[PDB]
Amino acid sequence: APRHGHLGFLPRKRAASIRARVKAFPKDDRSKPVALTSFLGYKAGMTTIVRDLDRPGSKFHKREVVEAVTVVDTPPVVVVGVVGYVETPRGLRSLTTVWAEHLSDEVKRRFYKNWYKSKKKAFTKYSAKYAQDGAGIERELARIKKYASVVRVLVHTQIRKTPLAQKKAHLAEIQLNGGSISEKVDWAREHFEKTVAVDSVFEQNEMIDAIAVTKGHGFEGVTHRWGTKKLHVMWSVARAGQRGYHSRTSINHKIYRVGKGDDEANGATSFDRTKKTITPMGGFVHYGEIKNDFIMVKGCIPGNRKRIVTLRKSLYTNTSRKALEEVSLKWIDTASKFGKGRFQTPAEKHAFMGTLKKDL
Amino acid sequence: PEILDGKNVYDFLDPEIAAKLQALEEEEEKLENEGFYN
Amino acid sequence: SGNGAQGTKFRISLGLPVGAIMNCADNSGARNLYIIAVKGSGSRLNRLPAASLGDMVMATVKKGKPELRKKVMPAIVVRQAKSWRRRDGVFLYFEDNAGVIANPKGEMKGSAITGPVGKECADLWPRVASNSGVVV
Amino acid sequence: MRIYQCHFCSSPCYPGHGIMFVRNDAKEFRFCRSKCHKAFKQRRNPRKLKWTKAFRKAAGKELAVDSTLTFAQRRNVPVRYNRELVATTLKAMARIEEIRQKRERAFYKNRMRGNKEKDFLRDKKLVESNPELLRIR
Amino acid sequence: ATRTQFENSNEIGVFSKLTNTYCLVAVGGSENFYSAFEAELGDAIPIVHTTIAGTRIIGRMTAGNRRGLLVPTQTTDQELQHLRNSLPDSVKIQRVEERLSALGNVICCNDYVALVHPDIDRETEELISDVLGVEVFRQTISGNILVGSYCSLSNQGGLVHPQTSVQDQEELSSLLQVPLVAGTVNRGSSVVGAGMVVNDYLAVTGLDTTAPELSVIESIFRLQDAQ
Amino acid sequence: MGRYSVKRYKTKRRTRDLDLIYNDLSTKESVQKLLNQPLDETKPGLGQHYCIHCAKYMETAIALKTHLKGKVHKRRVKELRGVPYTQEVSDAAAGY
Amino acid sequence: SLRASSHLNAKSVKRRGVFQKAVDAREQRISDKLKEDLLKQKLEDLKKKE
RNA sequence: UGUACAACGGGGUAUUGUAAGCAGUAGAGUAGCCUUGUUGUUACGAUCUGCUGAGAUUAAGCCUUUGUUGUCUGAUUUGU
RNA sequence: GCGUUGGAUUGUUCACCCACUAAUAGGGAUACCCUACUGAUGAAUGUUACCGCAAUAGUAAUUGAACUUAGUACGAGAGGAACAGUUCAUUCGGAUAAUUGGUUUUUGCGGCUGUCUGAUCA
RNA sequence: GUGAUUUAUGGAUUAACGAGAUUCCCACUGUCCCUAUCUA
RNA sequence: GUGAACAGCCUCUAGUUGAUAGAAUAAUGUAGAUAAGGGAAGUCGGCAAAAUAGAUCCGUAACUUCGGGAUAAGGAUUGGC
Ligand SMILES: [Zn+2]
Repeated sequence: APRHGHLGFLPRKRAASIRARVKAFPKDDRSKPVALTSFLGYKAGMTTIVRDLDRPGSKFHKREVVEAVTVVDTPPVVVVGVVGYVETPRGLRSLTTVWAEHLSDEVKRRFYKNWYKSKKKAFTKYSAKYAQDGAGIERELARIKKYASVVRVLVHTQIRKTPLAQKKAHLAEIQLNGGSISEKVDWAREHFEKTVAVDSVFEQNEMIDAIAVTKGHGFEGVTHRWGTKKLHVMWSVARAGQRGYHSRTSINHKIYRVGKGDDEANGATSFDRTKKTITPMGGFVHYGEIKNDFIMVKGCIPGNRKRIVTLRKSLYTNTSRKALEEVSLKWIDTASKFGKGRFQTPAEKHAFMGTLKKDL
Repeated sequence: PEILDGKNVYDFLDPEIAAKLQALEEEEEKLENEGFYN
Repeated sequence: SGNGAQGTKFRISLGLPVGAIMNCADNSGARNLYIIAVKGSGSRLNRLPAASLGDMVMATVKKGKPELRKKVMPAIVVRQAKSWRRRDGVFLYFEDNAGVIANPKGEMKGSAITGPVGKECADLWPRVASNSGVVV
Repeated sequence: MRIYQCHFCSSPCYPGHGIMFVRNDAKEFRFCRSKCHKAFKQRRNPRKLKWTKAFRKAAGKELAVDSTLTFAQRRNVPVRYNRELVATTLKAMARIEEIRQKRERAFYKNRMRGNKEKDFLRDKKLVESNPELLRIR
Repeated sequence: ATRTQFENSNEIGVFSKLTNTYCLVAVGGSENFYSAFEAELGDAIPIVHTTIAGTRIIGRMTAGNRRGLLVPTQTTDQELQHLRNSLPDSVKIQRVEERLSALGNVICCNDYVALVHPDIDRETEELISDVLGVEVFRQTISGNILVGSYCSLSNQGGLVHPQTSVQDQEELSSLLQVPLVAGTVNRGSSVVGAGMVVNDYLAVTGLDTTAPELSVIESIFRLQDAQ
Repeated sequence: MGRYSVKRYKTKRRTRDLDLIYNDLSTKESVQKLLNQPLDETKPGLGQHYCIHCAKYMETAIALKTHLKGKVHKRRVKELRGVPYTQEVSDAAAGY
Repeated sequence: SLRASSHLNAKSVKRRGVFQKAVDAREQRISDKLKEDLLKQKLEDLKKKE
């Protein structure tokens, strides 16, 4: 028989941060300009999608087929600083950080943990070190230009630009896949206190990796933890413990849309011709509205709603046809998931119901 | 396009649809002035 | 899966364990089936081997012509009585469980059919598609 | 695609939702949702029920019969896909629902006029039958 | 006359359909069977990659002639639209509403006359004569009720399953108005509508169809310039 | 949700329809054939004693006589007066 | 198998083919947007500078 | 001491399935003061018809808020 | 490295069939108490916080079928794979709640039997 | 001694009855495929 | 009151409001329930759970110690005004 479990994710404990931390990146290619290797946003809900299908040879070629997607809030993302990393015979070593002369209340509120009692003195000496000349800064920058075979940039989100209310910014580091590390840090230095799209990293007809932390479910025992049957000790004998809130990594994820907040009628295919953003009736379920850019990707990401995720651009040069097919949407369901949704727009609600006692 | 807010178009699509639109344009031209929509 | 079954089968819900009575939608006068077996089976401990639409079985006839009773012969499922998902987006189901008889190659035993057959089996088996009076 | 309506409610079953039940008589009943599905299993009668639409359009509420309703029956005769008719049908279908809204709002008014007179008559019943609060205030 | 193989199946008229003025084809697998047909006929008439509710089976879910065409309720607006865009407007197209949908299974038709179920509805029985101008008859063949499956017709000739007795053969040749033969295809495959297809200037059959079978169909359908 | 729904209204215990019984009343020949259905040993009522309106096979004459003077036959014979509610009004009630 | 040498090198030649070229053009395509975002924010900064 | 936070309320979604209060020339019927009808009208009367997709519910682990009303300095510990 | 089944028959392992699948190879190894296992906090490192490195340890994917090649070469024919390109599927694992179906103390909304607050209401 | 009836370690038989023991048929269903949820 | 009732459910007369409490809903337990599709395949073993159960009309075989078996089986019916 098989074993009622895997063995790879074996120390089934909770992770240490809700930010699932990037561990891998595709290595480099020092011929291109710089391309950001990752991005991050906040998962919001699911929808259903039909899609006409250019899949040569498949049974469903040139047919409509319904599939199911998710959605994530993807505001613009501002850069605040960089770090270098050098190869050793130990591994890698953080040797310098540098920050960007003016920092948001959000990230100042991240590094502090009890905000309002704080004097909010986070970088007041660093901005003073940003002198008339920036001498020490350029000292500790050109160092990295010399050293630091590979380099990362810090980001933070603009979370006030979401329906969510947490007030706090989720830092991260992001690796680059350009060359000319001097050019990398020069590019980033120009990008200091400057923000970046998600259609400026990704596009359609793309595959991604989705790394996040799962929904928690508490201390569920064997019968629902491992799907094991019901009536010294070894470490693979299917004993009860914590489920959920593990980190995971989900790959081979076909994007269909790279949305846009300013673009009205985000739910518009070529077919619908209806001025509706994808935010369906009722708001999202435990998430609010989508008045920003977004992504529509098939399958189902690890997470729960109003949870953060991190994105990576598939980490290698894929080989399957499905990694290269050309997407064409036909219709977005835009109904409320707060019930068995029937109607896309409240004007359609008015139209099919008619006028009512409260209407006049 | 093949689709609207509701009642997708291939149950609507025929010729003389502009003629029917005028056949109802005259009707609303009747009923707008009679105070029926008071 | 076996021979004759042109094209592949896409995953559908599974309603018919072994020992599951069903109707015989043929024109031979045979009335019912009692499944004993599946071809295209999965391998797992303590399982009941499942059949579904498009699948091909071995089975008996519990009521029909006596010359055919107390004898085993193949069959194809034609009605599922359980909800499935065609990718062109809809859920659906027929009411009753039914399976018709046919040789191991895929050629239909009888010459005609009563009642609806699913799109899946219709698309799959051409001799079903030729001897069938109905589609869904 | 189609937005094919609920067999039991005449309500739109968008693609992906609901059920297509198919009987021995080889007829589809495409369904909006589980409520209507279980009722159709339970042999309920929507003409007797009050939340559905067949009853409503039968019972002297909003008009079953009109040309603005009947412009969209079906077409079993394809039309060769010219662009320039469609360039105007996009406005035709748009304005049709506006005039239909106007007509049915007017029909609701045709049903609900004469409500304020009976409201005042019932309040007059009240003030005539209870003059004691008028002694109070 | 040519033998032809669909993907590994010898039954063609379940996966494809023919008329004198056009031809239909499924889209299962790779684009080789369409090339097979056009190798014989070419651009003399439109050959169209077509589907029916996403199904591969047009050859038995459809019925028509060079004057008009019919398709059952299950087909979709997209396929109907594509049929009119692909085909010239000289030929009719129409979508039918019935209880049962197995049109090509239950219609063996040529350009002037066609046969149908006994229990088929009189509404569509009127409509088919309206759209095709053909004389309609509601009959069986040796008690075998599916008419569009076990018969293949043309204006040159026709064919029926082999179990038909000779009284049935003659009394049906009366109704059908071509010479008939109680014949076979692919070593005795009873299902002749799918085992082969025929119009006034071509026949198509599976690879298993033998030389006597080729000879008799070639003679009865009078297909070469010396028959 | 409960036991009554599954003990009366599963997909094994379904009635014939509301529609086909209306068409059977309209068609003269259909009630003749339904009455002239011959014997079959695989029923308790042995292929006879079939009420057309209430589509059930009784076992004797008294189960027809007491059934006709009952509140269950009232239901079918009151519903079969009006329209049989085919798919046409389901289409019609929203502008089809 | 996933990790057989035959399937692997047969996939490596194809990876050296169309797929990596699609990606190499995609990265220039997206570098265009990645660089013009700076221009959009900088003309916004010019609207601040005036 | 604010792009603040909350308790209510409004709006949006959905949930069910058409409320109390009445009115009627619907209401099998049986009596009835006698203006002895020729719908006599008056009594009761399951229910039906109309104000009524009405009513009630809606975050406790939904959306939204220019509304109103309040909160917005309590204890402790820590040093190269 | 990964996999080895559903049934039929005896208190009994002895005995031996049906069918599937790629196969259905053989073997061994009361219990709160301390230990092991599954999981969870934690002062001390001058403090408190953020981002990261990764010594080590574990490691997972599997198999069948199919369009093409191709009715190819080969064979006299019956027969007939192939390599590559391509799609599905099985058994396993990990996620997810769009949709569907199941679940009800939302005891949210109706309805019901007996009874209590004179009756309605609630 | 033995335990009603027909016909004495007792022989063939037997309607009803038994918290007596065994096989099988109907429907019934979470016993199972395949487990899921809710309540004190 | 209910109903066949001295079953069970509710109530008046009368009498307790005693059983260590509070805050939280993680599993698993203990008692109690529901689950599609199939319907005893599972299992030594229909163990337990579940099915009809009340009242009337018709009807109820073989076998017999003729007394029964017999609530046999089995079909229909059951509200309110
Ligand atoms: Zn509905």
